[PDB]
Amino acid sequence: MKKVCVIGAGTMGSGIAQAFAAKGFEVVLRDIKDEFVDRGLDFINKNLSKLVKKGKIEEATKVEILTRISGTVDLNMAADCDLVIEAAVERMDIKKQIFADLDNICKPETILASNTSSLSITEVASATKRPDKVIGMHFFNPAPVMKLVEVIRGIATSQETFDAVKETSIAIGKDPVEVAEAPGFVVNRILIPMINEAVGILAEGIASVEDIDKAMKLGANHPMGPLELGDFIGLDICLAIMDVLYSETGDSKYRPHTLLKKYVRAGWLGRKSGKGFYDYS
Amino acid sequence: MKKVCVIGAGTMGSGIAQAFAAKGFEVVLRDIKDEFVDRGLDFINKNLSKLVKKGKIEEATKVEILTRISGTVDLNMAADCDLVIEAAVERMDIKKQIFADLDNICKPETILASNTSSLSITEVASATKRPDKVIGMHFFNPAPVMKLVEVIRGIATSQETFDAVKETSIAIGKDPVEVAEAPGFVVNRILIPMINEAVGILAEGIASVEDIDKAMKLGANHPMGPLELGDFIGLDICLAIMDVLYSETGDSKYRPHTLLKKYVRAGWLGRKSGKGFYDYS
Amino acid sequence: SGLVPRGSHMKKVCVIGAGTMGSGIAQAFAAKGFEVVLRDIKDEFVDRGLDFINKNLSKLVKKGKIEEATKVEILTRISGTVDLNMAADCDLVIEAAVERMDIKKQIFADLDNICKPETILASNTSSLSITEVASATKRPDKVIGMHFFNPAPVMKLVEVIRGIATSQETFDAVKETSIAIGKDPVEVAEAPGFVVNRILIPMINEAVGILAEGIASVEDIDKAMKLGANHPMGPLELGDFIGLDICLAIMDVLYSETGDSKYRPHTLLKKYVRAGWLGRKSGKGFYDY
Amino acid sequence: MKKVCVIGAGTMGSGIAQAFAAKGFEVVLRDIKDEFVDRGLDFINKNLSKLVKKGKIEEATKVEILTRISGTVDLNMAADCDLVIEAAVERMDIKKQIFADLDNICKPETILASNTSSLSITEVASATKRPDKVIGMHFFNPAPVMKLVEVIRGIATSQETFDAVKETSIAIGKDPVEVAEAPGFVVNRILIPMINEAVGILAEGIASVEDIDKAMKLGANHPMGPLELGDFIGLDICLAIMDVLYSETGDSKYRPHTLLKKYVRAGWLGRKSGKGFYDYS
Amino acid sequence: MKKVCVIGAGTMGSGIAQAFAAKGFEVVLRDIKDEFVDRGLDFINKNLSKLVKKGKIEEATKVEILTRISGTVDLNMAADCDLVIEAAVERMDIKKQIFADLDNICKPETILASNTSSLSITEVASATKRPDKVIGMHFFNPAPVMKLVEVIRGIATSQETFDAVKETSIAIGKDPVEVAEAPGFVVNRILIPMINEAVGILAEGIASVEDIDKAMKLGANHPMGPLELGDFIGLDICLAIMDVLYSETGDSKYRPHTLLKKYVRAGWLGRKSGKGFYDYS
Amino acid sequence: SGLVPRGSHMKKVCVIGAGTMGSGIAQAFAAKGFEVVLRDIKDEFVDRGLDFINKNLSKLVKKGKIEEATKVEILTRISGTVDLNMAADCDLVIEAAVERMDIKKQIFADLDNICKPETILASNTSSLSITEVASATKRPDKVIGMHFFNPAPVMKLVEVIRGIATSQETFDAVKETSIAIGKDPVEVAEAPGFVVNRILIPMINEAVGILAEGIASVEDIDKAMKLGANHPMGPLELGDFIGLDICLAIMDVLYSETGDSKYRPHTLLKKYVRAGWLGRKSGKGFYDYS
Repeated sequence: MKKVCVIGAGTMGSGIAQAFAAKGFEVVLRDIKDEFVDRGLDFINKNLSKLVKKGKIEEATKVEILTRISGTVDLNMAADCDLVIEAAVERMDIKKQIFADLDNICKPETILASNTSSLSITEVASATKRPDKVIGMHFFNPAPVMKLVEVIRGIATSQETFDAVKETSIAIGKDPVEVAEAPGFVVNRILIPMINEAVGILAEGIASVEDIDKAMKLGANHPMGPLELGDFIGLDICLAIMDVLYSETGDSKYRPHTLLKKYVRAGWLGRKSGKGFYDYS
Repeated sequence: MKKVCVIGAGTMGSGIAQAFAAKGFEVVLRDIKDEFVDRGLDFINKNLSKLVKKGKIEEATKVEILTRISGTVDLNMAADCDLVIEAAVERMDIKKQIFADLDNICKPETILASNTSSLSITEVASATKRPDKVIGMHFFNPAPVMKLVEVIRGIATSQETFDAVKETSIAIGKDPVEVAEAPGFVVNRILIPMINEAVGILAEGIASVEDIDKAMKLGANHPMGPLELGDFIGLDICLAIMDVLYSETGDSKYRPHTLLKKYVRAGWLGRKSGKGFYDYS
Repeated sequence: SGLVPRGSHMKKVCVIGAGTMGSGIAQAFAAKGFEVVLRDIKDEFVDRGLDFINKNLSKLVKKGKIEEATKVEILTRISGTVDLNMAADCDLVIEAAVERMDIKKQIFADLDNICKPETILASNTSSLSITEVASATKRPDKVIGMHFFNPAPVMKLVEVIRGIATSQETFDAVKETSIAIGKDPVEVAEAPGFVVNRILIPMINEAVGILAEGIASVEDIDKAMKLGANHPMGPLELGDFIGLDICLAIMDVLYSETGDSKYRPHTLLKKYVRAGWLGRKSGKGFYDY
Repeated sequence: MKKVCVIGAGTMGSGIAQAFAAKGFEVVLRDIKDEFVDRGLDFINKNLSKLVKKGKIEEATKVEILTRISGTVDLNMAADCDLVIEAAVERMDIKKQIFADLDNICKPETILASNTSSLSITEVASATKRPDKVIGMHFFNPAPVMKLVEVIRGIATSQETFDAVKETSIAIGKDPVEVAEAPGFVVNRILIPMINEAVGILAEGIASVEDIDKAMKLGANHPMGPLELGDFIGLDICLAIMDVLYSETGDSKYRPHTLLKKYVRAGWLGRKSGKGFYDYS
Repeated sequence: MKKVCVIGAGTMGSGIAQAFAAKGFEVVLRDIKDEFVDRGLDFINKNLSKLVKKGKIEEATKVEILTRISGTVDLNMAADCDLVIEAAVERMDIKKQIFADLDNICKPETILASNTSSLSITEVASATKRPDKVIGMHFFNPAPVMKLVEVIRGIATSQETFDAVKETSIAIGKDPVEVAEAPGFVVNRILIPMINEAVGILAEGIASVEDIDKAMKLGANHPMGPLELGDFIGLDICLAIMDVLYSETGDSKYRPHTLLKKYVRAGWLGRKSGKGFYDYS
Repeated sequence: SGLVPRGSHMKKVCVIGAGTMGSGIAQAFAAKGFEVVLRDIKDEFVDRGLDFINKNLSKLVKKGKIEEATKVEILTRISGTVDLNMAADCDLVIEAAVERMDIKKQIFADLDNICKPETILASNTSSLSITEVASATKRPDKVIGMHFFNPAPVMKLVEVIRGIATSQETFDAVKETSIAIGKDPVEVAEAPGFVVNRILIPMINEAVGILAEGIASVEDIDKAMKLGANHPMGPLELGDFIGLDICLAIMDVLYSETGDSKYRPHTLLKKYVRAGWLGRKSGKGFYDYS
């Protein structure tokens, strides 16, 4: 694998383009309108800057990397790629189209991956005629820095495909784990319900938000407490993941707490809005 | 606020006594037979020893510490204390008798406390005629080191009893949190189900134990993966907690996984037994 | 004996257990003309029931509800005893003992042997299976539940609990004599909570959940149900009135019997019961008394 | 507070308007067409007519009251009110647009309230720029007579706003209770599952509809049995509320019975159809 | 009862048509296009050809039967039919639309029946002014051969209507059972969760697909194992039935397995797609 | 030992429990050429077991499936005993005693001390944890489930239940021997209800729920399953045949282990059982037998 197309130039996709080019990959980068593309690369630049300034790298490089990334709106710039990675909108009917297109645009050895965290990789792969070569590559925010990628295997994902994607994840200095498609994969499945439990304790007046976080930081030696972490991830993001667990499994076990619903409804989503379980004023 | 009795010379009780003496409290240490008392004073002797074998402490306040800690089997030796802490075994029929007697044996001002994780403070207080000063003091193994204390308020626990125990927890260098009785308090209530969730991912073949633990470490920035963590706490202890959550709440959400039961049934309880989710040589 | 209403073929009743409910039930029968045998184990206990009935009848002569000479005639129709054999010729026996399947089964086993073939044997239990109890006898077609409501002499509802084996003829007879003592019987196929408790106690339990998440205060919960639903009492004070220990045990039974989490008792309700704040009877519940 | 606007001239809108007018408030009653406004005015006229015929008030008192009520189809007539109460259809996209216009129409002091039984106050509040001033005021049918109102605090509802709405409630001779937003508030939360439990008993052949209602009447000393009560509230309404409980909480505990579904699907909704659990021929 | 109309010339519709015609009933077979009606008539011709080829029926009995069947695109031709059987649309709004015209189109005594498994008969009957005359008639594939018919009563279906459909089920050589409308009736309600349970056993690595099926053929003397039975029915249909059971009852008990979902998402639907739990290559 | 099929390396088998299943299991091994030790607590029970076997074989003789002399030969390979020590040299022990974990652990612990290191110890339990039982021995790798179906001489299936510590070799040996006695074994990792009961008993429980809600009658429920799913018996009939108390006890276990309300036993099944209406064997369950 030498050339990579990353689709969707948002926070995640542009982070993913960085991570790859910062390791010698020829990176294509598509979105839907030149505006979006630019918001994207403009996003990557700001980031390298912070590193050059921190003296974690040398301007000389930033320039170099930024020349490996080639923005675009022509979907067809992917035909050439060895690996495509979609980090578009968490909406199924669209992923299916992007994927059915790419299945046609791209040569046969291309592997089509998705960064989705809550849609079925298996179902997306059914839109193509190469489901053996469809897979999940779940990055973590922020992508250039974070080591983990959950590589999500659809039920039809071949071993060849898994192996190549795993290899590539190592070439770019990441640390992949192997996951069979299931709701929430490994990390969200375990982490988010723990946040949901914390809000359940708070809601019952068992303890306060600060004592809950402290108990977790000190009791289980966690870096951040659950509620805090909730605000940091975003409570809407947390809510939507619980929703997905509940809806996929059909198990009350994963019902999101009623209080969480209320915070989200109020627009109190945490840090990104100045207010969640804590105040950011 | 000076004299402190401790019942139970197991790991927990012994560590609590040590943690108290270490800050200059007169400490009694009670069990039902010298073997245990000695066996516990013995255990203290070592940690304190393992300590003076680094820069940790001077051998002056090794021997100065063991001076403050006087061990007995004479329940009657508690009568003077300002605070008492039960760390005996998790049988309720027994904790009530322990607590009733102490109710007669002590001075009106004496506050009684338990270190239980899984029995109701409130129900225990009901054995006594001073519920207003019955409380929970939940320590974290190893007691001398771990800073957190969950102060568990029975429903009848007075705010004065609470404020005392809070002050005397900070007194001894700990960092208490106020918890109202409910199953699993805060830490266990959040953390154990997280372990339970990880076994469920393992059971369905989603990921391997190595990958599950690695995903949680890199993805959630946890110091230990949950399966490794369960092996460390002990899988029997993990299961007893989930049993209690399920039993107390009556909510299926907290049902212990079927695979976790099988591990415990095999005696594969983790580190202490040489085998759990991981093999320990 | 012609003082017993013609609608009821049965004419003699044994009540076993001389507690509150048992005294009350004997009083209700005696008041309507039945010869009543009232049995317990110690003479102390029987005598405690008889002058509990006395105390009640005394209260009625004082409000001019009945004449003093009528009270006397009623107490005259109730004969205390410890001899379970006195039940032998009774047409109906109502057990109002403590709630232990194993004791209760023994009583019914005993009675089944003691009593003539036509006798019907009834329990006033709230939470134990009539069918199981009937299986400890050789006349399960004559075993039945008769669930009275405290206070028995006043409250008109009787929840006739039919077992899987209780015969129509046995239900028909218990129904007519329930009417004959001025009660209003409903026909219930054994199931957890019958009707009243099944609906009513989860209502209380729902209320404590609202309280527990701080949705409303207890005063506002009880106020809301009284004004909004036109209930004579608010759920929380009603729980305090029934007894919170009693409420928890009923929810325990509903969850146990059905296996459905729907009926799990609230954590907070357990916690009040564990403090011993059982409501009115103990001076403290959701309200201070 | 002196001027009140009610949006919606159905049974509740009109009843609410009347209860305000009867106690000396000026009332603007608005709806989308004259014929609706007229209808609600007609409906109010009759109720008052009864009270005169019944010798509860005088023809004189009745014309006073009618005089304090002004009809209109123009939402702008709310610009000037201290309190707007919304009693429209239980649709969220609609309640949001109403509340958003009001936000722009009304003076900053105007409090915006909803008589909704099942939509989120918090979520409605979020469609405006005055969330501190959005609140739930839940009246019980028939509004002029029923004393109770549930004052529903959204999560950002100010203490000022609650205090005003409470004083105003007391001032129209009502009895207010404070309720933080939660599915079914207090009354529907207890009451409707009670009815739903009764249909479950019926569905399993445990007892007949007459016997069930009679047991609850004599056994619990209720004025109506649950089944005749469901027929009186309306079975469709009972089902919609069970639906909301279950949807909001995610807990199977509040799943509506299967038989209730079937009755509603038949159009056997209770008194309003001539048929529910009872026949009303 | 003598003339029957069948709406839908697909597999079930023409099966049901053939079943009636073979027993001497006049049958009108309607679909929306000549294309579809001919297809269904061809399908029936082939079935009756198979039967003469295997000497089950004379080739002039075949002729008699086809003579008793008229094709049409016009619902108006149901007008004088004594019984109409709808066997197409598994969409509620279209079913209601159809039942509503038939109600206007048909003599008053016409009974109107659905072959649906998943949609409420009661709800469908409500779109008509003759709900006493609306009933479920549930056939089993292949309709000419399978003897069972589940006769599904809406809550308003009358005894008379039930009795007529029972007697005519028997006259076409079938064996009716009386079922009060409820989710999955009898057969699907018991059978499909059997299959869904088998997939849960497979998912947990408890046994292999071959052993699970073997265990049920030998252990319970079933003709097919649950997993091959699922393949044979179609996993998309099994999943939809479980969706309905969960949807209707709101009970988690009937939640479809996560793994069944993954299979249907892959398009591995069983025999009909060449792959399900088994490979049919 | 020349009469033992060569496919089985195990040659000597001991069965513990002379009840219906244990003595059916003994008969199944003996009829295939194994020497069997049949052990119970009192001579009286052993004799009941031997007589049960005798009776089954006499039917076989009566139907001409076997000759009278074969019946007596087969009985001669079964040795009744109360001496649990007769197991010491056996290659395979199968426990089919009462369904009580405390008793079962004791038996297994005795056998572990008595028997040679090679002996494999199996339980026919349908409801207790194999793994938990194995923990009461010092040879858990050699502990296994061997779940037979009533009647054991005729039903071909055996569910072979591997505890978490059950070795491949132990499993392989049980599989071989299973095949050797004409059975068809399946490999089952320990889980509540294994395969068959897990699927089959909730079917029955679903049917009582249908009946309880007035959806269909018992006759119609069973008719529909026979005709509709091509089942040879309807589920309520089947419940009656198995024993309603057995069916309830299996749901209890399914619910107890999983903690999932999905497997809660229906309220009306509880009530039948409490009545003593257990099905065929009590003359009454969902059908009346007469």
